[PDB]
Amino acid sequence: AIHVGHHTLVFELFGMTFNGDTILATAVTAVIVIALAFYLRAKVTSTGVPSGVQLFWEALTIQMRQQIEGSIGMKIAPFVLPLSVTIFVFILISNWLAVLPLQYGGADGAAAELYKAPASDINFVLALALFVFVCYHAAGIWRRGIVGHPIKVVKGHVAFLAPINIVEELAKPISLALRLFGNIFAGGILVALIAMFPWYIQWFPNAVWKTFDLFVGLIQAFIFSLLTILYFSQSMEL
Amino acid sequence: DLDPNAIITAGALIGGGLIMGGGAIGAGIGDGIAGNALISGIARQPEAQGRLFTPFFITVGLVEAAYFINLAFMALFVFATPGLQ
Amino acid sequence: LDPNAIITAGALIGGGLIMGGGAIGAGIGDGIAGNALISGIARQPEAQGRLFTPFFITVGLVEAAYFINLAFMALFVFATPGLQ
Amino acid sequence: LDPNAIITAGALIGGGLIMGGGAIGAGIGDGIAGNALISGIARQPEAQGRLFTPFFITVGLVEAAYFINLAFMALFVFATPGLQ
Amino acid sequence: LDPNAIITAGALIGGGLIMGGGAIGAGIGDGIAGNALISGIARQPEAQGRLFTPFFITVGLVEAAYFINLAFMALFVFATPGLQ
Amino acid sequence: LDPNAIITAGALIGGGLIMGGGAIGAGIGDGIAGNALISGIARQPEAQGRLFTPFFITVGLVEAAYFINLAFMALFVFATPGLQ
Amino acid sequence: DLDPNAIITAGALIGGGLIMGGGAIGAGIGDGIAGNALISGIARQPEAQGRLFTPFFITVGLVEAAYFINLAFMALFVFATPGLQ
Amino acid sequence: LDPNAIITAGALIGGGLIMGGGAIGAGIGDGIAGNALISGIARQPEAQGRLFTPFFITVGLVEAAYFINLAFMALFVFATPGLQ
Amino acid sequence: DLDPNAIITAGALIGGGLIMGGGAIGAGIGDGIAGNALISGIARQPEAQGRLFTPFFITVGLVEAAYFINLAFMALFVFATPGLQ
Amino acid sequence: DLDPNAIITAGALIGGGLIMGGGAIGAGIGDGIAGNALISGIARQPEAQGRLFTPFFITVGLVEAAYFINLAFMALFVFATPGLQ
Amino acid sequence: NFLIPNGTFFAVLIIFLIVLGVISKWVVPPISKVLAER
Amino acid sequence: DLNVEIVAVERELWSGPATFVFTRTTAGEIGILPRHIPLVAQLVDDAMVRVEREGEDDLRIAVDGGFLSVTEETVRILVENAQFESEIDADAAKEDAASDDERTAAWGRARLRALGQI
Amino acid sequence: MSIFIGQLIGFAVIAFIIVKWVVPPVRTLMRNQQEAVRAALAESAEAAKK
Repeated sequence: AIHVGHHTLVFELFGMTFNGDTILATAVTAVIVIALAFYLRAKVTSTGVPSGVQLFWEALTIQMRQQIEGSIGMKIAPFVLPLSVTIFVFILISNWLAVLPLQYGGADGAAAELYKAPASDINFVLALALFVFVCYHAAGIWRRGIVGHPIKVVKGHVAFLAPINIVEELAKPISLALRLFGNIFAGGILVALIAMFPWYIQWFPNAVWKTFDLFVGLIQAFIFSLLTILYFSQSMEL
Repeated sequence: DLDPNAIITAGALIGGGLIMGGGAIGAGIGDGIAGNALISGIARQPEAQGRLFTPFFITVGLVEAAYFINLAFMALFVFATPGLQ
Repeated sequence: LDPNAIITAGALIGGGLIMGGGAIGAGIGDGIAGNALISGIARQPEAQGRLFTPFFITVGLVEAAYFINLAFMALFVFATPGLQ
Repeated sequence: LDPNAIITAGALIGGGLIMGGGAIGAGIGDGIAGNALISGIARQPEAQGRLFTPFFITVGLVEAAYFINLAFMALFVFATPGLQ
Repeated sequence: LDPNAIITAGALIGGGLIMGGGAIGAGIGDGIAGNALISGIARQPEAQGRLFTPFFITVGLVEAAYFINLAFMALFVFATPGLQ
Repeated sequence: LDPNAIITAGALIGGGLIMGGGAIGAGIGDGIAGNALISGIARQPEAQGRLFTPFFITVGLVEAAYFINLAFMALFVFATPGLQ
Repeated sequence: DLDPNAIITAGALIGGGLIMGGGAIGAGIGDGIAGNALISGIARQPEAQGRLFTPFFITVGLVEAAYFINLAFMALFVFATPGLQ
Repeated sequence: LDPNAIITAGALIGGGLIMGGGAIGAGIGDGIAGNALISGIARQPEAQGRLFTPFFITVGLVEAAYFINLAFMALFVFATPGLQ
Repeated sequence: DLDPNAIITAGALIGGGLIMGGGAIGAGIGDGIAGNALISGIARQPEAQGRLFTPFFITVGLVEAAYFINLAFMALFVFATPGLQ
Repeated sequence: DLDPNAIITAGALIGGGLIMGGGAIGAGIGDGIAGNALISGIARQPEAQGRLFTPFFITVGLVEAAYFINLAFMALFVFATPGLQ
Repeated sequence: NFLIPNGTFFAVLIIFLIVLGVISKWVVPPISKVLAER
Repeated sequence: DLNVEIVAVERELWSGPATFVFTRTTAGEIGILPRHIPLVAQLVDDAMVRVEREGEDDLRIAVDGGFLSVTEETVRILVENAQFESEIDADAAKEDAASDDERTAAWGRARLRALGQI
Repeated sequence: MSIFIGQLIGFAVIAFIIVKWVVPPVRTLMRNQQEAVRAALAESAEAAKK
């Protein structure tokens, strides 16, 4: 079997259910990100030779700044740079940590992952996507006031396509979330399926799929961050 | 003596499967074609990216609108199956 | 089992086919027309205003077909013809 | 089972197939013709008048087949052949 | 249940497949031929008469396929072979 | 139930698939070949006669598959294998 | 209550119908594309007709092959149905 | 007959349609986008880095539909809606 | 009665039909497109054939391998049907 | 009176057949289109063969990945059918 | 059912938020300053 | 490598081997490598030609009234006028740019693009 | 348990492929960036001295 949709360490608080495994994975990713951030803050070298951590962080910042400048001037969207970079690093680390060999036997022949990519959980992707949705809608309201922005989004670039435009504002968040979830959820199944093979043959397809999943996770992080920057750019114009 | 609701909901599941199959085919291929246009324009005219992202996104909007209308109707089919007793 | 169940299942499958075809056609046609428009604007930026006019004619035909299909789906699923 | 139930389910499925095929054909053909028209307009704006002539001929050849498909679906669903 | 019921349901589904395939083929082929014609007219305004004949041959072929399909579907639906 | 009824329904659906696929393939292939011929004639008017030979080869290749499908559908429907 | 071979042969007939549908779609469209390439090449270079037929024949072979293997396997499906107990 | 049996059979067929359509769409869309990227690079090789970005935007937009369909297929097959 | 194995065989035959139809469509279209590219390239350049065959062979292999994988799995479906009791 | 397991596995085989059909179509079409682009590039600019093989292989990865995901989910459908009773 | 949301949503959001804050207060500003000085 | 030859109406300006040739035609930007297919194209009004040579800095030439011809062996750029990067004074091109006459404006933009400011 | 050994072998293969093909180019890019920035600082010092 595959036990799709199973969650471990599930608990209850304030009359609400929480998936302990996904919370743990998110906390681990956040800890890694914070550790890298503090490593950078310690090893900043304005005049000295930058360290690998500084090079990585500055590469991310440079790419995101270039994207924003191409879309909308930094002077108009300064916060979008930190938002996009944190989104990108969060998703990238979440996807990449799955490569580590945390898969074992479930005592019934069904594989169990000690660490599972949080993006495979609908709550994680929904949190990210809805936060971004609220963020750039608030930014658009701020640019075009509390009233002007709704008319602009409804009318879009051509007014007479107002209905379709409405659908767009519904499609942007959903497409932002589900996509990511899918691309990670699929992984959570592939490895599981590969686990059905005997070890002496299970090793190889697992290696191939995980090696490809590394690039898939990098691509997904890049796409999600780029589309976030892009939706911000759309929401803040005129 | 099959449960009428059982037949109805199985038919609804097959119908929604068709809805999303068609929607995904259309959306994927239309987005791919619009992207072909976009990358071609960027390669030929590097400075035209800003003036191209608008029409490309309008056409992508129409393409995605079709797909997500299909999404809404598939959700109606499976969760609020019309005609189900 | 009552015949109404079979008729409703058939209607649902028919509507599924209707909207699958409609979405395929709409997506492909809109993508192709948008590709043409992007290529046109990819060469002559000032051409955008005059290009919108035929582009919207194409989009109207495509979406006209799609929404006819939608109307017939609504007829199939909500008021199923021949529903005994 | 009521035979008319089977006949109506089959008719609904067939009509759905008819409309799905017609939708795909109409949408994609209109998209391709509109792509040609858009490219022609982009290359030379003045040509619009002469371009709209063959474009309407193509649109007719496509939409006429689509509407024939629509009519045959209408036959299938409302007045089902061999309804019994 | 009447065996003729199953026969007629199968015939209706088959005819729907016939019409869907014919619709898709005719729409795509006519759209492509019209794209060729429109591009030719755009490039050479005076080549209308020269191009009509190739375009008509292409149409003729596509529409012949469509009409053969329609005839076979009519045979399927109104004169279902194997009916009993 | 009569086995012949199920066999005939299956054969009718199969033949409908035969001809639907044949229709799609023939229509699209003929459209593409006609597009090529129209573009060639527009570019090189004098080659109008010269281009037909490869065009006839292409159309023959497409119609070969189409008519093979037609014959096999006739086999499926009129003389259904496995009838019993 | 019906003959198991009856439903088995019905399924085999539907399967073979799919075999030919796919084979014909692929063959027709691929041959159309290859012929379009050949026509464009002949129009562009009149004297290349001698040399173009080699890659054209290779492509047509690669397409009609798939088609005829599909035909053979449909014949297997119908005339000698696997698992026709 | 067990209702859940027919429910799950219908759900499996539905999910098969879901992800088959998704796979067709994704394959063709990635093929087309990669064709555009490869042609652009072949024109000017050192446009490679400049072109990956719109290429990945297009790849994301295409894969959106495919993976949404994959998620809904997982819903269909693993948590079947309306499963008595 | 509706012997279970008969239903299994019918489903397997239809599944093999679908597998082969999709494989044939993919193979035919892909080979046609690759051959179109090859024919155009050879038409433009006489001697290009020698170096163009290499990428053309890569594409043909990538497409035909996908088709033959479907071939093998159809053979699995109709000869060793999974889940058959 | 039908064995529910037989219905489940017949539906599973149909679904797997659809999955393979769609995946094969997608892989074939995408690989053919990418190979057409590669052949056109090699014909136009042979010296950029190495530079072109990179985006070509990226596209082939993005296509074959979907194809093999379809393969894995189909193997799930047929060999370990979800919902089997 | 795995598609349904949960309380985890809020928790995840909170975690993301704090990380964002850190990145906005101890990573992006210093890095942008370093790039500007360079 | 490929033999670049920048040829003006009055005198053959530049010649020699090179590894890459970037330019901008009416169709769009283009790059030429040793065995590029034979080609004839028209450079844009404000075209600039970048020549990357074996172990040397890129030669940036502003071109006015340009045409590009790629042969089986050699790449030839026919220019009504042309100017190597070193010979442009910024202020003159700046003032000429954003002028009324189209020829002078295009020539100034070409000079600017050669300079490296765009 | 057996799947554990299988995925350990898979991860060993992943680590080998990484360290053998991905590490060299990324390390070279890192060294190139470090050398470029070091050269920029050296040029700044030389220009101030000049």
